[PDB]
Amino acid sequence: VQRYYKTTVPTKPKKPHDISAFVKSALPHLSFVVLGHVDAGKSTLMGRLLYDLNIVNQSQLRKLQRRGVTVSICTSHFSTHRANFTIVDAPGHRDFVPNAIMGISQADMAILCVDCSTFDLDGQTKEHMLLASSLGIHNLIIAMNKMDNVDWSQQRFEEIKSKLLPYLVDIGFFEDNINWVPISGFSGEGVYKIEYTDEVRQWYNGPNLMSTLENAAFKISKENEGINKDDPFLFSVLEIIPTSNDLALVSGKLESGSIQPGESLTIYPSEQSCIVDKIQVGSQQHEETDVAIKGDFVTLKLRKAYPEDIQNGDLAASVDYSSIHSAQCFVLELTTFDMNRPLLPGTPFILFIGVKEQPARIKRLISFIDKGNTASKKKIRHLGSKQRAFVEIELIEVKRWIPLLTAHENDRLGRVVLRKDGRTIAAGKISEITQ
Repeated sequence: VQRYYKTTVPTKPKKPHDISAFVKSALPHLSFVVLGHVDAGKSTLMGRLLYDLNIVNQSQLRKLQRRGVTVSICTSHFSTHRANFTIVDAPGHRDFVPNAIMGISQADMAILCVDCSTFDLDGQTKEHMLLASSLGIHNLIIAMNKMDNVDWSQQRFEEIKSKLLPYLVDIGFFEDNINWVPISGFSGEGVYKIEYTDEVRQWYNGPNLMSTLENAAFKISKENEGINKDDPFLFSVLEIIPTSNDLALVSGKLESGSIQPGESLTIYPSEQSCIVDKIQVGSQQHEETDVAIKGDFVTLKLRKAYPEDIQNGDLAASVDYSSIHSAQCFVLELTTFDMNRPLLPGTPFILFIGVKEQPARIKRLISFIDKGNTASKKKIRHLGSKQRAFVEIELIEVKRWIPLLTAHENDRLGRVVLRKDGRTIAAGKISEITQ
């Protein structure tokens, strides 16, 4: 209560591992979300994939051809020969956008399922893509689906791409981070275990979906092998599973560094320091690794923890890392979209960050940005559509403090999205905490 136990002195692992070695030795991992219209075939594509994975029945497939304390996101862990995967759910319904926000926020990258049959992407989907880049997703795989209904026309494929590509790019993505993959869905052609036809093979020479996914995972496995003891540990709390040793099971995702049994961490905003004596991974989370690293979804068994003051959305770090803060006010580098009304000093909205959402308002319009980050000298009285500006935000109606990290400490965690009147109006990066 009044105070929790807290140290800034790291505790040794029980069994120090060479982390670089451990990384190099381990299968690459990738998490992703699946986006797209319901008519786009997301579910049938997902069926096909799980079917080829022998996770889903043949009967199950045919029918489709028609608990912690509280739950923030849903995940599913599957694997292949070459890599481990985690599917995070992002419900595509108009009424569930916050929920989509939650899911996207925790995914490394996105698959965009698009119907190719006899191009204009719908609103809800343009929505989700806008959210994706806003929350830091840089990589996309475009699943060009139901090609059968266009008899695998390269013309159609090539035409859809030429319309979609420039859009994704206007939105913040880069051509080089996007992969385009033809699939049938009906037949599974292009998904995993059923190969492309010779006829398709003559114009399409690329990898199928599963291989593309596997390739993506490896790129990530690459970065991670540089990971040090000098690298900060960061962990997003996604679920606290329901003594006395102050044991607790906290599920989440590593956003940085590594963690081993015996090491400690501090949880914000409660500011309690804990010891992890077990790390459980996989669907089971009796599988127990002695190392977890950035990107892994795992469950930490903690000693000396008090779940009463640990919630979904909470952030944990190395004990000697002090860049996390609770604040009423902070500065956003703001990118505005197409809005109905302009933003003014005092305008309220809903702020979305990671898995959390919180009402807030503009405290100050500080300056337009004219180039990259340069603060323009044009006086700013109000902030309209398609503009970038530095802004000061105030949280309002605050029941509980929100742990915050600037986007320069961590690109992904420092991202926010702004909504008001049920529309996405802006995206920002946290530049400074006016703590």
